Amino acid sequence: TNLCPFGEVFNATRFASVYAWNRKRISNCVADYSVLYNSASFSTFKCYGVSPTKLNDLCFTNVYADSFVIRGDEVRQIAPGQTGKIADYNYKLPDDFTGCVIAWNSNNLDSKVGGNYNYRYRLFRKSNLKPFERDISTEIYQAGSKPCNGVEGFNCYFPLQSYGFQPTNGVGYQPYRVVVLSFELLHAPATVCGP
Amino acid sequence: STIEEQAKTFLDKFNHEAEDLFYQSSLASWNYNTNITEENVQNMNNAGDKWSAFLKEQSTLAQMYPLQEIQNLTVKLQLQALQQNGSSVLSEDKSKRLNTILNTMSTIYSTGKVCNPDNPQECLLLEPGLNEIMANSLDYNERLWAWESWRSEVGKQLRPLYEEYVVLKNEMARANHYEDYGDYWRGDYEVNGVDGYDYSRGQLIEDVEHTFEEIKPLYEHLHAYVRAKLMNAYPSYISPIGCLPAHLLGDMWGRFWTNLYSLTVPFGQKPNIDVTDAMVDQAWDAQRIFKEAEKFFVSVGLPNMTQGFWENSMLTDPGNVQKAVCHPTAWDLGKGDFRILMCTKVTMDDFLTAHHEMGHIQYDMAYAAQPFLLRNGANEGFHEAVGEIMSLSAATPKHLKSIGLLSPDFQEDNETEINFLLKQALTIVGTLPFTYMLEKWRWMVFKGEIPKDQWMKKWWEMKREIVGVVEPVPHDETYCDPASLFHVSNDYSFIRYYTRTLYQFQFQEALCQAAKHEGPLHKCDISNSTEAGQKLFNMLRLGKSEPWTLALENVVGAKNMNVRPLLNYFEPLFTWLKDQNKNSFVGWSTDWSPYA
Ligand SMILES: *[C@@H]1O[C@H](CO)[C@@H](O[C@@H]2O[C@H](CO)[C@@H](O)[C@H](O)[C@H]2NC(C)=O)[C@H](O)[C@H]1NC(C)=O
Ligand SMILES: *[C@@H]1O[C@H](CO[C@H]2O[C@@H](C)[C@@H](O)[C@@H](O)[C@@H]2O)[C@@H](O)[C@H](O)[C@H]1NC(C)=O
Ligand SMILES: *[C@@H]1O[C@H](CO)[C@@H](O)[C@H](O)[C@H]1NC(C)=O
Ligand SMILES: *[C@@H]1O[C@H](CO)[C@@H](O)[C@H](O)[C@H]1NC(C)=O
Ligand SMILES: *[C@@H]1O[C@H](CO)[C@@H](O)[C@H](O)[C@H]1NC(C)=O
Ligand SMILES: *[C@@H]1O[C@H](CO)[C@@H](O)[C@H](O)[C@H]1NC(C)=O
Ligand SMILES: [Zn+2]
Repeated sequence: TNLCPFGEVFNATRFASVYAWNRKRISNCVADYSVLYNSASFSTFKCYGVSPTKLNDLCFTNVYADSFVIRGDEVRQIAPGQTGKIADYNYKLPDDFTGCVIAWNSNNLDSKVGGNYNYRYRLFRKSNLKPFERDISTEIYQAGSKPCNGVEGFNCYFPLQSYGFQPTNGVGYQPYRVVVLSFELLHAPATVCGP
Repeated sequence: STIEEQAKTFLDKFNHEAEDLFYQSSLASWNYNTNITEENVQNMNNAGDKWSAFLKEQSTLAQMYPLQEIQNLTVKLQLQALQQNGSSVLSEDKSKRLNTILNTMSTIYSTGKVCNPDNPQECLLLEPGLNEIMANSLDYNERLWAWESWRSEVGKQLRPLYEEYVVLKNEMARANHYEDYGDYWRGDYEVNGVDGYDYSRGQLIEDVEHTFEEIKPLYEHLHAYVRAKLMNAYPSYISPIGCLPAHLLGDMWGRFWTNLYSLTVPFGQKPNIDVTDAMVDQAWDAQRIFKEAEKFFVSVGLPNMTQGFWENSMLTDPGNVQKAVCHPTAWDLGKGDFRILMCTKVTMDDFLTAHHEMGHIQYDMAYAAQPFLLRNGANEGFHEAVGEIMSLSAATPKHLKSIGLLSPDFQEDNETEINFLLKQALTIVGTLPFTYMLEKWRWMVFKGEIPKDQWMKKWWEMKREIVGVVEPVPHDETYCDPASLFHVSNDYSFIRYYTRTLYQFQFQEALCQAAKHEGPLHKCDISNSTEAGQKLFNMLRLGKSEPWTLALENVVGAKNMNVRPLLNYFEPLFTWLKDQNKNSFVGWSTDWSPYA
């Protein structure tokens, strides 16, 4: 009867910037997956492989909960085999992803008149992200061929740019909070069942 | 590691930083326009100054990527749009003088006042007094006063300034590797590097002229019909074979002949279609107006307004303490924010305007997915052409009947059909010669083809020959009457009004063909016609990403400007005019002048 602490992920006061996406490992508890999908609070709830349709029946070794904030137009990049700035430079799901993607509008919270510039993203990177990789580097990107010496200038750009979230922006430019649930199945006790 | 790839990356950083900085300016400048305060006058300026200084900072960096080495055409467009030296190509001392002259001229026009003879106390500005006299009064001697005094006390101040304005503007354009300042202005229509869709800067003059030649028969008849009807109204003053006296044309500058309708109405007893009384009878408010406009666009397959539109637009005057600039304007703030500022009343003229302004919104939404430097109409005339074709459809009797504002017992007879087309001809056709001639005078002045000691002599030679308009009083070279108009002394290219006019009927005809309209183009409604909507939309999304010729071709199937649609639009008035002037002289004689 030890419930799984989904409240700490979904109702957290502040979320992470997508480049430094936050991972919470869930273990040894009971998760009622039918409460979330049947709460009608989320604008996006697509599951890949597993079925959100009461497949809480199944047991899993470890459930991971990744949480970050992006803009509404970018939620489509949180999906297998999708390209873009987020999916190539911030948060890459694998091609055989078995889990769910959840997201909801956060304009009420993460939008401030004048602009909330606390959420960021990676705009430049030498190569794409391996699945579930996390890069929090602040090394100056060298676009040309002359070393930047750690300061931006011509063809030398600071690789992180700030989401400017305002309440009057369009839906696609509005902030959205995203929670990705990874279901891991190893040769192990399988402590997360949640009938 | 190519120079192109670097610029792609360079441009990539620019776009994301630019959108936010533009928003801060747009939102603040939206506050002053909605809520005039000395506080926001200063807030508007602070955001615009940071955005003006960011673009000057980015323009400099962009030139480090030389266009010659860029091959991706969509990279080169954005790069080139940001590599505009502008007035900066000039010495600071000169670029500081040109800005002084420009501001001096803008101050003289907008503050220029004319006072009564024999009563220095009594004075009249262009607005509201002088414009009233020219546009509504009916006294030759009175009108001559307002027409002449405006050009004598405001034009003469502008004459030495306009001469120095021509020197510096030509220096800035030659340094920017253009022939003269006119060639610079013609650059908005230039297209390079696209096989089969290029366009030369000079080709505009050609295609402007080659299409004006086809208007002359329709204008010549409209002119001889207006001259015939003016001759009944001032008999001792007008020649039946001469040009029309300038002051008698309904504007101080004789641009639009619209206000002459009262005198030229074909069938005076039959009234015009005014659904204003019907709107008040059904208790329509401003929100019902814009709601019906939304429903119109949706009926052709276009999206409804964003929620941010309904929440953030100002569609009714707050009034009272909160003053606001009430000129109907469509805002594209970016980041998805689309707004219309409009102090809407419940009239027919503001019902159409609500469609017209929302037309801009649709164009702004359609190309918003394009890059930031490519979110604009194909050329300077495309955006205003899209807006116009909306109030073409929205005002037809067929459309007004379908929304319950025009009684089902009203039926178009051939007489009300002519009255309307004349009003349209007085405004649409009337301005085209004035517009082509005014820009041709300037194109030549900048070109050097007209010397300083013949500016006014060559101005009124072309008014007589091209426009059929003769000055009531002889004018020296102390005058600078082309500068008595806002657009010339405020440094605005004027050919757009010509090009945009030919554009909107090409548009209208192509779309109404998709609607399979049967009959004259005069009474077409593109409502309930998704095929028309898709064809228009195929061009809307392009923005500036594709050359304006390929943009036009997406709607109409031709790569260039043609006046035939405009003529087709007016053909029933053209043949009615050709049956009203049988025993009247169609043409003008250059020499006749009312000033002996
Ligand atoms: C010029 O560069 C742009 C860079 O955006 C190219 O457009 C992109 O093409 C890729 C191809 O996979 C698409 O995935 C992107 O969605 C495109 N982005 C945009 C903004 O359209 C464009 O095709 C290039 N054109 C040429 C001829 O080089
Ligand atoms: C997030 O909070 C939602 C609000 O319901 C109550 O939850 C309490 C814990 C407290 O926050 C009260 O103030 C709220 O009124 C709740 O319905 C959701 O279920 C919560 N999220 C999850 C994942 O359970
Ligand atoms: C208008 O501006 C004044 C001064 O900044 C401000 O106090 C007022 O709240 C504004 N009005 C609106 C639109 O709320
Ligand atoms: C003027 O523009 C050209 C072409 O973009 C450029 O080569 C030149 O450096 C510019 N000059 C200045 C000083 O802006
Ligand atoms: C606009 O259309 C969408 C569906 O396409 C709908 O959700 C929205 O409520 C509509 N708005 C209005 C005012 O009809
Ligand atoms: C479009 O079709 C609808 C539904 O058939 C009809 O009610 C409406 O009146 C039509 N629009 C016009 C312009 O009449
Ligand atoms: Zn407009």
